[PDB]
Amino acid sequence: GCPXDPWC
Repeated sequence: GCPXDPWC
């Protein structure tokens, strides 16, 4: 889920 993850 995003945003939150390292890719967000």
